[PDB]
Amino acid sequence: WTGQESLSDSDPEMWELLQREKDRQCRGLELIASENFCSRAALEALGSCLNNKYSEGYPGKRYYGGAEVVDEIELLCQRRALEAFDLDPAQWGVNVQPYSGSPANLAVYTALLQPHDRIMGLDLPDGGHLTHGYMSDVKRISATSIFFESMPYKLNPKTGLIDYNQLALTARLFRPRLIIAGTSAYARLIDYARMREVCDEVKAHLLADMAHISGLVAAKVIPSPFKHADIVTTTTHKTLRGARSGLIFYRKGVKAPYTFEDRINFAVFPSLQGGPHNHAIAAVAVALKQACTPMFREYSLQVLKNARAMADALLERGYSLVSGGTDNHLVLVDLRPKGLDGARAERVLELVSITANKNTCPGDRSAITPGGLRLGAPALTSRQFREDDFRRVVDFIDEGVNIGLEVKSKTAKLQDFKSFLLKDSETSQRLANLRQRVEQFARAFPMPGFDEH
Amino acid sequence: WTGQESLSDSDPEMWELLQREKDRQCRGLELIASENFCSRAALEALGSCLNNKYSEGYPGKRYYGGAEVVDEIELLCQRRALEAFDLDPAQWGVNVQPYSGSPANLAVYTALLQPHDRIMGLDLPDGGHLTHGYMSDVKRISATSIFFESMPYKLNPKTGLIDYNQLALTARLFRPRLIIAGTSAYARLIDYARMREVCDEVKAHLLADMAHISGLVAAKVIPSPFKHADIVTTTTHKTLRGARSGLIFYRKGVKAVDPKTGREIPYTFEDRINFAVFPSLQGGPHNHAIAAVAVALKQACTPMFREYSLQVLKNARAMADALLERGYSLVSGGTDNHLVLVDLRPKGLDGARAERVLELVSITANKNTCPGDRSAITPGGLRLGAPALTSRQFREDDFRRVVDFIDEGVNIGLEVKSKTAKLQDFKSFLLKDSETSQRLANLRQRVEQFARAFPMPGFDEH
Ligand SMILES: Nc1nc2c(c(=O)[nH]1)N(C=O)[C@@H](CNc1ccc(C(=O)N[C@@H](CCC(=O)O)C(=O)O)cc1)CN2
Ligand SMILES: Nc1nc2c(c(=O)[nH]1)N(C=O)[C@@H](CNc1ccc(C(=O)N[C@@H](CCC(=O)O)C(=O)O)cc1)CN2
Ligand SMILES: Cc1ncc(COP(=O)(O)O)c(/C=N/CC(=O)O)c1O
Ligand SMILES: Cc1ncc(COP(=O)(O)O)c(/C=N/CC(=O)O)c1O
Repeated sequence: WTGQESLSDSDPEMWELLQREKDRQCRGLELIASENFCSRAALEALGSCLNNKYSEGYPGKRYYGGAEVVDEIELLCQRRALEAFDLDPAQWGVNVQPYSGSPANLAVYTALLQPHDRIMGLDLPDGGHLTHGYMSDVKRISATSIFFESMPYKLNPKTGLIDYNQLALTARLFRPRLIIAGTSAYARLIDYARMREVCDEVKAHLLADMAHISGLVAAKVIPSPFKHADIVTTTTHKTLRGARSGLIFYRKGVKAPYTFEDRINFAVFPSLQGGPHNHAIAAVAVALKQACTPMFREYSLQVLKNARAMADALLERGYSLVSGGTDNHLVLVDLRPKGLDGARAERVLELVSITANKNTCPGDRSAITPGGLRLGAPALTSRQFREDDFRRVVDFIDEGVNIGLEVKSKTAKLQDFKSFLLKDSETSQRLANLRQRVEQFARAFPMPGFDEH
Repeated sequence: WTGQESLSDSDPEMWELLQREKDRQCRGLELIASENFCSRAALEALGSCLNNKYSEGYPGKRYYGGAEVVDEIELLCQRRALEAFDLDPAQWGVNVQPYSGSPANLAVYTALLQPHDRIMGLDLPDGGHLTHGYMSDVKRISATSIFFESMPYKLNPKTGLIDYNQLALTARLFRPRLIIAGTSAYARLIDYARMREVCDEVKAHLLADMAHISGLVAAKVIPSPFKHADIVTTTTHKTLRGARSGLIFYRKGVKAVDPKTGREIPYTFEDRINFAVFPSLQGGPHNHAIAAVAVALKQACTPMFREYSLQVLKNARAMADALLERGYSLVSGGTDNHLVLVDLRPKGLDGARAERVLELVSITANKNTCPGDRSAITPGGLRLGAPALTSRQFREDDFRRVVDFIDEGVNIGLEVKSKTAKLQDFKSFLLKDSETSQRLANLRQRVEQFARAFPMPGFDEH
């Protein structure tokens, strides 16, 4: 044993599984709005000797020896993050150690709030994220609703837009110390200036969780939350097309001085995390450099066009979209008026290599059996899909939904639905026929990453 | 732009830094006890298309479509973890989604405790970890002392061993709901049976944080905490030699039998642990890390690993023997595991100064707290570990040579200390003084010529 044997020689079971997943990604219409295809260059840094290093602390102030190279990598990642978002280093700092998006948000709360201090985020079924303080009527779900006191704000149900007037009314009574502007399943742009007004009136910090839209912000194809936010968090693996990781941006310098920096860094380490994952930090720096290029603006412009084309195609086939369209990378389809639930839709489409996720819609009370379906353009746009290609995607989807509707008319419970798809010979044949056409269409496009893993 | 370009071509600035770190690892004597050199096979899974997948939930019950293969990977990882520690699947389950060791411990507390419930861990300067509830006299340091109420247990400073009697005394008064058995800088074996006795008397859960010793446990070269513990957490990147990640093991199945109804009373850990990891604390699982861990766990079930782990014990003992022959003080007087903790206060040198001098000589360790220390930034000790260099085929005689180099560097550091006052001056002197810099450059060349002769797991160039 040398530790230098290749994966294919030393663990053929695992190596097969890797090829199977790579093939699955190549042959399918991958429409999960929070997924993307990472470049090989970033993946090569992710799987490197940087895994081996403990470097707790911050550059030039570490708790271990031997950190001179990872010091330069971390410093380089910080600089590339600021450049990518066109930030003045005298006005903004960045912490690049959060393991992912959820740890990044929890660190912001721990840094700025005492236990049981008050936060406000968009309610999950209305499009907010778990870590924005989500609890249901029956149960505190996110730890951000356990260690802190959360009250949600809501969409206007008639329009599908955030009700900024009701947010302002309730914020005066609830008195949050922090308000979160960021979404997981909202197809429109956020009025960050109006959020700033509310925060200024009640003396709350404004945190922008731009995880989903960060790549679009870097390419400057949509307005930037950095103009109005006190703190900005993001993941690096959605529209930024990087490895899985998180980032915290914070204002520094003179406000009228800002005191975010020391508290944010302390909350990440030593308070919440242990040793940084230097392989992820390096992979993030690689993707951030790619995001500064005119190539990336062109990609992000195409992401917007492809999502609009997808939405237009769905609207003309009679589908209901939450908020009536899109201004970003995703669409949220409310299947309730079509007579199908998100769980059944996700399953049928998955069987024909169309990959999405079921999603809550306004008014839903179950996330396991919700009424909607979320679709995103980023991943397939990275395979050079164009508007007409997304119009074809929508043809394939309708075709799968119609199969799902027919199976629903012949079954009662969800277990019956799932079994029927596999056992009925007639349905199985239409499924395979559609599957073959989808996979033949998808495999023709290029795919970022390694060729076989 | 394809996204298929190599790192060396598309980002030479990053690629050069990668190679400098690779070369630094090859040329140095890497003695950080919590570090190791991951195999190439695990690294190939770490840098894979598995990075691209969202698969929140657990196998069979996902919140996203397209999870058929990652389901198989997550299940395979769970099976290999159980096999690696010889665990009956009817009595033990494992959660393989924690991003690292600190998130693993935080999930356990969140699963089993309400906010402000009581925990007890070994005090940090005594060898316990940050996430075992550490708070100082002046501030709450770990979030495990903010969201929960902690009280530390301590070492018998006479013997350097955990004072089990004092733990029993204080636990009866403090009434913890959970006691943590596990350490970051303790060279002896933990009496888990005595831990369990205390827990049973006060009705506390017993959590074993075996992060540092997990590889030794898997190889069955030291007694296993699974016999007495309710919950077991570990990292995968120390003695297990894998990618950076965490694991949570928990008991399942029958706990007792109701004597009147004759029926089984089950453990209730599984659903709470799984819920605390997701949806409560984490978001999307890092499937590339999970796959890399499964690769490392399979390597741990081989006879090669047992021999490796046995050699780690022998190398750490030979290094402790050599340090003792040369007049050095070890906390607890030696070691029974993979590390030694050197108390340099009797020699009149602090840990920050010693770390620096050795680092300039390509001897990489870390300064560390010792019993009675008040500062972690300027502690009295130096921690040394055998796992990383044992992965490079070092044997006991090679670790004896390592101690020779260490003694040379420490002696140069004492000389510089006599010539300087403040830490910034000691440090500047190492680069300014032509003589000192020539002594350091001479020792460095010898160190690197010795270290480069040994093999290195991983890729050859990154
Ligand atoms: N708007 C929105 N959509 C999203 C997310 C989100 O955070 N916000 N997700 C995040 O990335 C994914 C879904 N993740 C979720 C997982 C669990 C629960 C939840 O409330 N679980 C409860 C209740 C389950 C039920 O009874 O339906 C539980 O586990 O008990 C919600 C969202 C994808 N879609
Ligand atoms: N016994 C033990 N040794 C260990 C660790 C540990 O958790 N336990 N570490 C864990 O991986 C590393 C060191 N990490 C640490 C980081 C910060 C502090 C700390 O107390 N920081 C305070 C006070 C600093 C001072 O003034 O000295 C702070 O930052 O405010 C301690 C240990 C290596 N050695
Ligand atoms: C606004 C926002 N903020 C934070 C996170 C957490 O990201 P992680 O999954 O913890 O890496 C997410 C994840 N979202 C996953 C999804 O939408 O499918 C998010 O939409
Ligand atoms: C017992 C125990 N438990 C948990 C952790 C945290 O592991 P992470 O650094 O969060 O991966 C550690 C890390 N220790 C790092 C060190 O000792 O240098 C540990 O010794």
